[PDB]
This record gives sequence, C-alpha cells and structure tokens, in this order.
Amino acid sequence: IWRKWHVKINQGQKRFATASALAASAVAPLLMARGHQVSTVPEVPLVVDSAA
Amino acid sequence: NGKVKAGQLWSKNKEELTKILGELKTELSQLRIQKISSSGAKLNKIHDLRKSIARVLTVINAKQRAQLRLFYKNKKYLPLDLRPKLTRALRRRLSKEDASRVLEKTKKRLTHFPQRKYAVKA
Amino acid sequence: LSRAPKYPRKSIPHEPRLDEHKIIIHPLNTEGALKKIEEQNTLVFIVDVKAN
Amino acid sequence: GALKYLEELSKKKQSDVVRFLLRVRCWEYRQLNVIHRASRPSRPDKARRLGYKAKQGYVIYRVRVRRGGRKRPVPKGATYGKPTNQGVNQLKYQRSLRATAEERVGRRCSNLRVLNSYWVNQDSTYKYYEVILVDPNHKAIRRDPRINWICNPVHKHRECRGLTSTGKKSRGLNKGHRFNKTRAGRRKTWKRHNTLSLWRYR
RNA sequence: AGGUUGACCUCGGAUCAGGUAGGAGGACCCGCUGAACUUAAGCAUAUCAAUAAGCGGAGGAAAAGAAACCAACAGGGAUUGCCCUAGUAACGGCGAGUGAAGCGGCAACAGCUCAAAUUUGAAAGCUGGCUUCGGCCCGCGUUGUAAUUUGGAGAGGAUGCUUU
Repeated sequence: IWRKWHVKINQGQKRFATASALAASAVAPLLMARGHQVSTVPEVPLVVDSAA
Repeated sequence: NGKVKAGQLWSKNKEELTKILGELKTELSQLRIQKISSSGAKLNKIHDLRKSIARVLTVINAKQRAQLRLFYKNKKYLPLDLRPKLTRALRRRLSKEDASRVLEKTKKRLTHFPQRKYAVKA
Repeated sequence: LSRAPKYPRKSIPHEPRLDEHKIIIHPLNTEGALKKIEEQNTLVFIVDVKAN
Repeated sequence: GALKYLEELSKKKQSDVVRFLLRVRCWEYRQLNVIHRASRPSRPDKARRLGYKAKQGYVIYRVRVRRGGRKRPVPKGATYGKPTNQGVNQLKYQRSLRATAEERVGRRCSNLRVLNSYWVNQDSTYKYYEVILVDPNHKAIRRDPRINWICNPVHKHRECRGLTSTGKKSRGLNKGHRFNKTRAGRRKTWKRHNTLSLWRYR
C-alpha cells in the first residue's frame, strides 16, 4: 500500500494548464478535432444570458 | 383440534391452564403410540399439540412472572432472574446519582460562577 | 446459623424435569416384543435414557 | 494535631525510641503471616498523607517481600548463549519490591483496589510494607466524590500496570530533559520514533 | 458476689445479611521478562533490538497530564499528536552503524482534589436494618467522619457594594 499513488504537481503548472485548456476551448477547429458536434453552434465561445 | 390460540389462553388463570396442559400432554402421549402403530394425517395433530403445550407453558410462565414483579415492586432485593440483565459491566457501573455527586466547594463555585451565555460584537 | 435470605435467588421453582409423559416415549412394536406379550405377560417400552 | 509530631519523629529513624519500635515490630511481623491484614495503620500520619481514611471501605494489609536482586530461572543458574561477563547474582528487577508487595496484596484481595503503600520495616531478608486498599463496591466509597473515581473500571489493578506511585517512579514519568525517553511511555515513544511516515503528496 | 461482674484490644467461627474476583478477547494500550538468525572478513563491545517468543493488567480508546518544565529571551507556560527541528547535537571495536531535545507552525484545548490547622458553643459525617416513608434503631468513627484551605494561594482583620 505504500506505493506512490498520488502525484504532487506545482500549482503554477496547474494554473498554466488550466489557462491553456481555457484558451483551447475558444478555438472552434479544436472542438471539432476533439469530437464535439458544434456545427450548429452560433458562436464560440458560446455565452448564454444569465436571465435564462 | 389440538391448536390452542394464545388469545383464549391469556384470559385463563392458573388452574384451567394447568388442566389444559394436562389434557394436551395426554393427547400427545396417546398420539405418539398412534404414530408408531399407524401412519396418517395425525402427525399434523402431534405437531399442533407440541406447539399448544409450548404456548400454555409460555402463558403460565408469563403470568407467574408478572405476579412476582407486582409482589417485588416495592422491595429492596429482587430475585436475580427478575433483576434487569443489561451487561455485567453495566451492572457494575456507578449509578447516575453517585456519578453526578459533586463536592460542596464545587457546588458553591458552580452556583455563583456557572458557564454564562455570551456573544462578542464584530 | 442457617441461611435466612432477604430474597430468593430463583423466583420460580422448576417444574419436574422428568414427568411420566417424558419418561414413556412409545411401546415397541417389534416381533420380539410381540412374542413377549403372550409368552411372558410382558410389555416392552422405549423410555427416556435418564429414567430408572 | 499530633500528626505533625508523628512526621517529625518518623524522620528520626536512627534514634533510640524509633529503633526500639522498629526492632520489636520487625520481630512481630516476622512471626506473623507473609501477607496478613492490619487492624489499623501502624504509621497513621503516613497512611493519612497517602490517602487512607478511617472510613468503612479502607483496609490495610501488611506484606513482607524477600529483598535483594533477581535470579533468571535457567537450569543450574547458567545460560547457553554468548558470554555475558556477569552472573544472575547481579541481575536487577526493573520494578520495586514495593510494587511486588502491592501486586501480591492485590492478588490476595482481588475485590479491592490498591490505592498506595508505604515502607514500615526491613531486615536482612525482608522488606515490610503496608498497603492501603479501597472497596469500590462499598456504598460509602461510591457516594464520595474524592474517592469514587477508583470505582471506575479503568482503575482495575493499577498496581499491575504501574499506575501507583512506585509504578510511576519506575516508569520514569517525570517532566524534562532527564526523562526524554520515558515521560510519555518508553515503548510508545520508541514506536513513534521508529515509525516511517509517508504522506500522499510526498 | 470481688476466685465476682464487666470495659477494651487482638485473633477466630458461621451454607450468618449483602456484595465482589476469576474465564474469554487481546488489532490498538500499560508494564514485566527477554533471544537468535542477521550486520560487523571471522568475532566475546556493538548491530539485529531495549524487537520475536513467554508472563501479568485495562478500555473504547489506553496512556500522559495541569511543571521540583523549558529556558537564558523583550522570556515562554499541563498533556497528546502532525510538520519542522534533523540524519542535527551526541554515542561508536579493528567501524559497521546509531541518534534525541528546546524553540517555531498547526490539530485540540480544561481544569482541579487531598495530607499537613481545634467544629470544640456542641461528629455538624457515614454503611446497614426496620419502617406507618415522618423517622426510629444496630453500629462505624475522636488512633478523626463533615465544613474550611492547597501555594494561582490562603488564615485573620478592615470595608462597602454585588451574587444565588
């Protein structure tokens, strides 16, 4: 049980990776290359009104 | 026949319950000989007689114990079977009054300085 | 001094452990017992092992 | 009271009066049984400061124990291993003779609780002690908040576990740098220092 | 009656009235006792190890614990545990090796009881028995049961407000 199961990652690198993934989410070719069906989506990034 | 319900037994007293126990035991004793001499549907009757004897013994014991608890209601020493069981450690545990007894100096301190209810302004 | 207890240790006395209905179980129906009936005026019973 | 005078007199164990009393009492206790009940404490000031009361539920038992060291029960008093440069004549028991006296008295009175004990005499063969015991099942004990802590089951056989005064001394339960290895429990401290601790995010 | 009649002390008896202990379990806990394989070329210091086996004793936790502490500072302030101190100070044949603590951050926090004093204008205390549940008895106990005090103080004074 004392195998190393958990991985310590720098918080700065975690924040870097999260920011890169957020930037990649705004690129419509990357959404299709990841396999999302977004051909009828009116705009990327898609922002819906908070009143809805 | 041979099936005695508990509801009719709960209203009887000791003498008719003893009489019923005697008749049931006699019928079971005869019916065992009937079993070893011939085969029939009387095995159902021997099973019901056994359970009826068990019910009568249960009711007699329960009424006797209830009467004894009434007799020992206001006495300091009870029979060991009538005393509550709990566990051995629970029976050896200090009583609630003895465990809650405090010294008089402690009582004076608690009377004049108990834990107060307070709030602190933010 | 003899004991003069302030409480009985057992509240209810036991019923007799070996009464007649427990002593006599059933008669024996074997051919040896059936011989003994008219040969010796003897009945054969199966009884409790603890009865004298 | 008189107990202050008794304490100051008990300090003077080499005075003529105290040596006379010690000699005659040593003879009497040697004639009595190895473990026997005392009708009252022979040192009332000592018993009172150790916690004895003249109350139903407090008893005193006097016990003598053979003094000196300890012998290992090996055949012919010799071992069959590596050389030790010593004999069993110089082996020292890690508990006190007072603790041995308390344990034997507790076994004689298994229904009671050992509160404390005190030295009363010694000669070349024996050391003599008086042990204070409390009846946890007595109503006068159970109703008293100064003593009914001993009726709780966590204090069963304190003398067997070293929870009496001599037991605390032998376990070395004192504060500070001289007692680094023993103050929280020697074996527990050893286990804490020899435990390998591995966290998730190491 | 005094060769008697008693008071105590100590020591016994009882299938005496009422209770209690034992065995189990033992992962964890408190003690006692205690190896060798191993590692040191071998090997009697050492190491394995204050470990395994053996023995006694608890609980839901145990143990520890309100300083005869740490410190040497502008001082901290019961106990326990985690991180750190630190593989450090230190110990060690022919060297293999061994190895804490104070401070600091945090989890959690909680404080108290006796002995030593004459209530002495009143043993004010308590087990048990019987109760009509009001109490009354047999006793324990002055070789000291209550109240009061525990070092942070306290006792005696003074003083005027608060408290239940």
